[PDB]
Amino acid sequence: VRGTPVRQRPDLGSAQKGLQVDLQSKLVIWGTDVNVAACKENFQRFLQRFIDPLAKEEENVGIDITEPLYMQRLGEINVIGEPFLNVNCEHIKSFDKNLYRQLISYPQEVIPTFDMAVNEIFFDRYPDSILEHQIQVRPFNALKTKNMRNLNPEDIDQLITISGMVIRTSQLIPEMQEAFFQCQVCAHTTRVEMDRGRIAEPSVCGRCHTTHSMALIHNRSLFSDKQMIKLQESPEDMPAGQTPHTVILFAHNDLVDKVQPGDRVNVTGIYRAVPIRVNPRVSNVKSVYKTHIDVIHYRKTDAKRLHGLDEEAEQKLFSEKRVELLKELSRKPDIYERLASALAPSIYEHEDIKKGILLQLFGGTRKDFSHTGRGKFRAEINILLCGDPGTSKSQLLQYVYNLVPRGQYTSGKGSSAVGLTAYVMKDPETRQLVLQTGALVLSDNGICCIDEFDKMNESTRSVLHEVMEQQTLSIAKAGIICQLNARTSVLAAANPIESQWNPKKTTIENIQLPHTLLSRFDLIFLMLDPQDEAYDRRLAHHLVALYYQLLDMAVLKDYIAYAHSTIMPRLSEEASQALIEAYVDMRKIGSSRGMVSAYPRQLESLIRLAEAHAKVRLSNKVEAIDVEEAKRLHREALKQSATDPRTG
Amino acid sequence: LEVRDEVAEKCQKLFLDFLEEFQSSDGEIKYLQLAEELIRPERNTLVVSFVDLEQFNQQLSTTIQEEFYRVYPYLCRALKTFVKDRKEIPLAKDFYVAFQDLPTRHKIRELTSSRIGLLTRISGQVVRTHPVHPELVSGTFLCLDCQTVIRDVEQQFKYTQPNICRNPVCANRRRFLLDTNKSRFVDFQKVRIQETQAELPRGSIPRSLEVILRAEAVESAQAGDKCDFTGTLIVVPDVSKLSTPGARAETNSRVSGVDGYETEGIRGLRALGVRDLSYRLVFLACCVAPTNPRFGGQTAESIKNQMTVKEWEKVFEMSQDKNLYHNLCTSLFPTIHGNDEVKRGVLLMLFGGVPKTTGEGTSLRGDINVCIVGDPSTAKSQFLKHVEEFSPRAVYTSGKASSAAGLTAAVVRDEESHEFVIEAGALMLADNGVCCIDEFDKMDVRDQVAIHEAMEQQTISITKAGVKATLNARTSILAAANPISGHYDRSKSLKQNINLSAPIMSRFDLFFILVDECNEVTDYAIARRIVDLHSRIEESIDRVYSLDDIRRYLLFARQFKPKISKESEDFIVEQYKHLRQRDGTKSSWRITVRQLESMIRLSEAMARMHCCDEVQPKHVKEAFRLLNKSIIRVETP
Amino acid sequence: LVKIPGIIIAASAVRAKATRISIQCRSCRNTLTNIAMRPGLEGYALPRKCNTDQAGRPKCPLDPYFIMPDKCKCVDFQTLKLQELPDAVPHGEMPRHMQLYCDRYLCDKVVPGNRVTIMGIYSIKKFGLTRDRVGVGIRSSYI
Amino acid sequence: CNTDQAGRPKCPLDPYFIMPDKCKCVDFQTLKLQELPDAVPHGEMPRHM
Amino acid sequence: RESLVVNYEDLAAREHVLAYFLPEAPAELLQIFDEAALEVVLAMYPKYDRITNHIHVRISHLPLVEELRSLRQLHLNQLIRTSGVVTSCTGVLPQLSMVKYNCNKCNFVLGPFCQSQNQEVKPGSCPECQSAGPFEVNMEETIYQNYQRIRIQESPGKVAAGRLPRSKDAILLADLVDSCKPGDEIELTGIYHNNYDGSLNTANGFPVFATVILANHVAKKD
Ligand SMILES: Nc1ncnc2c1ncn2[C@@H]1O[C@H](COP(=O)(O)OP(=O)(O)O)[C@@H](O)[C@H]1O
Ligand SMILES: [Mg+2]
Ligand SMILES: [Zn+2]
Ligand SMILES: [Zn+2]
Ligand SMILES: [Zn+2]
Ligand SMILES: [Zn+2]
Repeated sequence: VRGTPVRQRPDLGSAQKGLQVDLQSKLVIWGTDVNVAACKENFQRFLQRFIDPLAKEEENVGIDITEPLYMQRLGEINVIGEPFLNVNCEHIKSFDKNLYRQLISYPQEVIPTFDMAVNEIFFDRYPDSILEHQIQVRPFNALKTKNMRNLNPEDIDQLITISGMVIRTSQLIPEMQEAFFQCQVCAHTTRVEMDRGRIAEPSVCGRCHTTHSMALIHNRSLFSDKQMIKLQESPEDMPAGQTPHTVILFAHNDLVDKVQPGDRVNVTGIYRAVPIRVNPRVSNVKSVYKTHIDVIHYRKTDAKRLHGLDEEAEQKLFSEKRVELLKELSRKPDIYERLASALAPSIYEHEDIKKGILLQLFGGTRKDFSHTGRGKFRAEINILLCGDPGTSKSQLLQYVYNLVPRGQYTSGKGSSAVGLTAYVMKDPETRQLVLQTGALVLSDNGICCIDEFDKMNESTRSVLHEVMEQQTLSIAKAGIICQLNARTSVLAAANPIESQWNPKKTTIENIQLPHTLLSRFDLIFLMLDPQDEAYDRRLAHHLVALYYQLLDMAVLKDYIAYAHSTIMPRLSEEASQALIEAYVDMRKIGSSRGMVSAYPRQLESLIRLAEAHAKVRLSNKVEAIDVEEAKRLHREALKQSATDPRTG
Repeated sequence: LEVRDEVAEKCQKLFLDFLEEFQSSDGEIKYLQLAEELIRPERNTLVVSFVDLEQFNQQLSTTIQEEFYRVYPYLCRALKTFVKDRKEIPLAKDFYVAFQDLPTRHKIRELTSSRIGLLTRISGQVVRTHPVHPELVSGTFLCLDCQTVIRDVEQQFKYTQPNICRNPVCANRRRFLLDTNKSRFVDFQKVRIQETQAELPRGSIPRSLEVILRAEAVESAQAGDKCDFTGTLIVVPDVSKLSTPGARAETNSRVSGVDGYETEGIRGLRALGVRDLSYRLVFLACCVAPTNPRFGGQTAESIKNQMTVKEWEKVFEMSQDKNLYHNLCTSLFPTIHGNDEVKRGVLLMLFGGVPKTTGEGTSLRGDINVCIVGDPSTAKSQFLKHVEEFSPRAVYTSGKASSAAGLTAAVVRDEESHEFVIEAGALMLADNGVCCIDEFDKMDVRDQVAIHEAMEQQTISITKAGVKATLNARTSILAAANPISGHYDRSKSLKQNINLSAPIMSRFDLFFILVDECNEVTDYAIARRIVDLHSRIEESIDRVYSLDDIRRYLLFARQFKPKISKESEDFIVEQYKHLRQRDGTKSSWRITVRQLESMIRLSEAMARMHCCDEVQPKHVKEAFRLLNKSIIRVETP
Repeated sequence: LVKIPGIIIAASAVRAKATRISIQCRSCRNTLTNIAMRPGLEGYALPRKCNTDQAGRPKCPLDPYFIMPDKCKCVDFQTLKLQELPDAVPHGEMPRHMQLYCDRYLCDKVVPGNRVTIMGIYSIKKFGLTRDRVGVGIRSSYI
Repeated sequence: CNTDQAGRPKCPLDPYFIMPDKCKCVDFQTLKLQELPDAVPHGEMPRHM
Repeated sequence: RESLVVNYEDLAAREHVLAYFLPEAPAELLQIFDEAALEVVLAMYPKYDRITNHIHVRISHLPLVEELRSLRQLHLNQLIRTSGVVTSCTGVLPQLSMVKYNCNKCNFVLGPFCQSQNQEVKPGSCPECQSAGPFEVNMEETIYQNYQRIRIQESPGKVAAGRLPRSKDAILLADLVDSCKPGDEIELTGIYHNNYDGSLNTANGFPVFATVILANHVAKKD
């Protein structure tokens, strides 16, 4: 301690008596076996003497491996000024299992001892540092709870980690922390801090000794911030018949607004059971308690997904060695082919489709057109797949859904317009009418995979026009009218008329989609079936070897994140001329009868694909090779070559 | 001894010194000159520049910013003394201090609890504005147990009775009677604002909060406007229906109930005075200004005065500039190739005609409506977005994303009184402006009927949830329509091509057809324009007039109401005869007297664009040419 | 007494309105049979004190009386909603309304839709002189 | 009445009667004490407690 | 007709001091004018007392005409002139004017209590049995007065470019009921009034006051 204020931690809940009991007739806390002194000493020992043996430089960026990890963390804290120390419960478990167990089972008691230990170490060292408040230790990566509904009541008020998807986040709730009372006779002022969730009012003035003259001034008090996170749990242990689970989380004073709807997170927090009043106006409480999680730590990192927007935005994400490795990979000649083959390793020989998916993941170049007065430009890449229910179109959509962060899924008629855009529901914890988002908005800066796009009624299909054209969503209903942002990438999958591609019909009628809807797509892949014995034999061997069973996903994630962070391709003169020529030629070829015609929307599609290829190469400059690849992909997809003026 | 708030009193003294000593460049007492106007009734606020305050005394400005809530009453008292020692304002009159030009601006997402009680400025979009009710600021109560008068008890954004009767031997804490004739009130309005489009994070609804406008700021924010509110984030207690117990306030006196009166249950809670502490963040805006003012400073003369010298000189130059028509077209749509007729029509829509009411009361429509129907990917949505972005009071909506209530209006009941607030719809927010309906054909008849009534009688009648009203909606319509089957057919009529109801179509002043002719020259030109736009983003746009200048010119010209001279009448009738003779091949739609009315409105719009006081044969000729070009022939094999 | 023309647009079910009640004290069980209820829309405030305390020195409580249901002389009563005649409503106007209280043999005498003439007492509800409704001294009128 | 009412009509205003059987009573005596005759001033009536 | 219309213009021309006093203290000056006009009309026609025993003095041609959007707490308890279009108009309800009560403990008839527009008259004890018993209105002996509640909003023609019309409630008493109809364009001279019962003293509510206009004069323009 250096005189810096010790900030109250609402995430730990209202304090307790902290009663101490001697176990002999050593000095544990009542109901626990923590022994604050021993716990603090052991945590200081862990913090000053922990080395991760099998750590990796890739895993730990900006950290000297040999030097104590959390001491380096304290150095970073001193450099920056944010008094939050993120500690790994797995590291705690490895160092001392008993300390890990005590932390897990008694968080509200153990954690403040960790705060004391960390502050002692951090002010014994760096004795001149300035911080707005003492350091707060945030544990995380507890032993994952597979299914949150396997939690028994004997697991209440203890630390757990869950994985979920953020469905909704409420407005900020001002939580009082220090009531400011003032006498209405002599104006003497006093302050009362939250004792155990209750503020014992003065009841008598300490200046004029008048009884019940002290009025609580609301706006001269000290307040905290609270937020309610409605998170749909994403359990990995799903027993027969169990349905999706929605859980309530509460974030306090710094984790507020740190997660937006659509974000997949690992939340570490205290499992809290609370009473429910039978009525809002009575103090009777039902004998059955409803549970919710008090959040301690958000974790946006997952090993089987790409990097989120926040992770990409953060600068110190890659080491210099990793950056150089990524640059080398981009410097390789066939990086495009390598990444495409990396995509979906279990699906055989869809090279063009996987290239389209890769360009979709990389996106285009985000551009600002505010000055032009032109309206936002969609930098996302929309892809349609077409083929009977015998091809891997649905498998590709599922793979993209399981891969990308902010991935939403829809299928057939299981969706509606309001359920894809927004609606109004009475929040069943505040009894207030709150607005809720649809799948498209939940996948705002991600991908919406829409299977069975053909069997999708016009009422819900017509919403996608606005999303795929302007990236906005102007909901104008009774209560409030507002223009939400859905900058989503559409990955649609549609079946041919009569659920098979009959070679007696032309492509447009076989597809059976409006010209406007098809033009809104910048890629269309007709997953036709070639009656090739070679293809059939290769696929059969592939599947049998799959039954009796590379470019690593980690470096794939790193490449995509680096490209999004830094590479911002721009148009060169040769690329501009190539694009103009390509658009003219595309119009000429597509001016036939049954072919999918071409429009300025197709020109913009070529522009986006060229920018995506430039990103794939880390070029930062769109040029002739990029334009040529865009043209070749846009042709091979939709198979302009195999077609003819006599379409069919 | 009535403990003194020394910090606040020091702030009051310093602020009074600032008022009575600060001077402008001229060297006179600017705030003395301003307070000279405070003597008049219905005028009780003084506007003070935070820039001026910071210049005069940085420490005072920082103190005010960091302790605004606690010191604000003292600043008001300082201003009251400043006004009194000069003039003879009524003794009971109150004065308020509005602050403006605060250097820093925060985001509604950043309005955390740490911002409570300290000065801040935010930008928001007004959703709806409640009426102007008197509010209780300090009431004098009567005790019903001993008839003791407890005087000047403040109200903390809630009806607060005296915590205890003054009489020492009387512990009355319940039975008080407010004395209205002795209490003081202030003007009060609650306005719901929401987060602007730019500030939205990913996948989030625009956060909404209500701001409280006190005296002299009480009818300055209107629904749909972008406004900067400067004031103080506050917390107002609320009885929230939280099922779970939370924070509670109770007395520290260690009383306990005797047998038969055990202080338990509801009796125990009422004895201990347990009351839940639930709060909601509210904004107490001391001033409101437009986020992007049109003028640096509602008839033509008033607009002229509101304009600055430089702004008026620019407007006069543009008015005197021949070729202003083409200049404005290019500036409005620099990034759209071709479609000169469409650009001209949209410009004439933005300008509008002169609405009139006959002696019998018939309201002759004065604003023109334009519908663009064309092949896919022909810049219809782009025209709509251009107009929405440029024009003020320019609402945008899709064909099927809106309901009738969200497209015309809705009714809610004032949560603070018996009256009814009207949640304006898109056609109301676009009042005296433009409404851009994209995918116009794809709209249900249940909404097309509302749009038709709007375009018909320039009004929206609402009879819902206990209130009847007749809102005015003088909004032009810009529609985008897809032909049946998607592609326009040149061998059919416009009615056969589009599926808009005949009453809807009949009153569209202009109908522009954008047929996607697969022509090499146009393909190359459009490709060049698009690739140039995507290569040279910030450059490549050279609009001879900036959008702000065009907006100011529109606001000035709209105040002009062109006449129609006898020569103009003769030319008009001759042109109508010529158009009828054209009607007599087959046009995509016939020519009726509605075409004559549209032509008259277009001529008025041209005269207004040139700011002429008389409609001229040149304007009439331009309108007739535009209409004739719009009406295309039906080519058949 | 007023005679008015109208049309019945509704007719509530026929329910039982007490004309006499017998109230029994909880302590001494003594009764106050045959208390004459007023006719129409009006309530009765029960006695607060058992007047028959002379039968014994120890006293009965405050507000001791419970109404005995089986000792009540009830009658049929009905509520109807009269609406002004459509040919009587002026051109641009709303149809005025009135509430009708019907008694023993006026119950079910008319049904919704009948154009009727009602002769009755113009009376206001008398039920104890106790957001909207900003008026004061206004009570629900009825015939 | 303390009893946790079960929704019935509440007990009367003054419902409580002493149960003389269920009481613990003790002896209690009242005495008169007088100022000692010597302690009384010469011309003064004795005080009593 | 029980009503007498007096031009404020002539009132100021002849006696200007009362003209100045009128807007500041409308209730008291109107009451005094009521009594004076009653005495004058009685002197002119002594036999008229048997007709309503009460005369209402309406004021016309108020110089300053406010607007519904421009009514602020500064105007409270003052005679303001406004114009508007009636949007709603409830039926002519009967209101208590000189209320008599029945003590439902001895059946004595508690005498006539004048009913004010701002407070529900409630008696204390019964003068005979000195009981605070329930009491109940004696409709047979009570004398009533017509009460109509209208809502007048800003004329859409007068509403500004960007703005929604604002509405104020008004009360018509015993001579003005059904003097206006929904849709009528009316000038209303009346007391912007606040102190009857309108105060959001409930939880989740700013201490704002509802307001009404005690219509003293109505003039349709058509
Ligand atoms: N004539 C043109 N000039 C400039 N841009 C055009 C033109 N035609 C098409 N475009 C471009 O092609 C896209 C299609 O325009 P859009 O408004 O979607 O047409 P539609 O209304 O038919 O959907 C837009 O991004 C636009 O910038
Ligand atoms: Mg479009
Ligand atoms: Zn005091
Ligand atoms: Zn008292
Ligand atoms: Zn009894
Ligand atoms: Zn009596």
